[PDB]
Amino acid sequence: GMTEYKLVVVGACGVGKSALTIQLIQNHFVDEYDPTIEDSYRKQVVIDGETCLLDILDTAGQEEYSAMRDQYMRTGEGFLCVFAINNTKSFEDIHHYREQIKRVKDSEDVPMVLVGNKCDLPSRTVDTKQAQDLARSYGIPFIETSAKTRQGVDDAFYTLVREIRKHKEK
Ligand SMILES: Nc1nc2c(ncn2[C@@H]2O[C@H](COP(=O)(O)OP(=O)(O)O)[C@@H](O)[C@H]2O)c(=O)[nH]1
Ligand SMILES: c1ccc2c(Cn3ccnc3)c[nH]c2c1
Ligand SMILES: [Mg+2]
Repeated sequence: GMTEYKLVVVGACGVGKSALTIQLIQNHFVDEYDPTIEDSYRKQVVIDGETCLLDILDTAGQEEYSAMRDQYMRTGEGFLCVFAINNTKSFEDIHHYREQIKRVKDSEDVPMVLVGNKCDLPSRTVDTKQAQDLARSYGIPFIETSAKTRQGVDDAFYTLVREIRKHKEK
């Protein structure tokens, strides 16, 4: 089979994980999607000439059993860590997601991309500089996105695939 990249989208409730995923898969903005639904989605794409499958888990937070969270973190190859640029708490929550994924995977080398979503809004509490400072400390890419306009969406997901490829070559 063609290569499949297992991607996981994490971040506080309300940041736009479902809207980003639906824009990536369906190329539509869905402005209302039940915050409590967690599901996977698939898309066959071409990234840098490689025909591959993106198998994306759109997370929704706590699970019935914490073993389910640990399972998807171990299964996932790369993580989109999403905050919203007008929600400081969602940005502070990135520290928890970064820690938890490394902790579960028991790894100091986990492919991740920091995503600052809702960049179409002038209303902002997290400046680009502050998010760049955090991504610099993690040694990962940072991309500002808008699930509404689709700005940065393919970049965020395709960059994560490229980070997974760099990890595999070691
Ligand atoms: N303006 C704007 N609103 C967005 C964007 N992405 C998501 N939203 C809105 O943010 C809210 C939460 O989005 P949702 O995808 O449910 O977030 P989730 O809880 O992380 O899955 C909804 O009201 C969406 O319409 C975006 O890029 N721009
Ligand atoms: C990454 C990590 C895990 C999954 C699953 C499995 N899964 C878990 C909950 N719902 C579905 C499918 N695609 C994935 C991509
Ligand atoms: Mg959601």
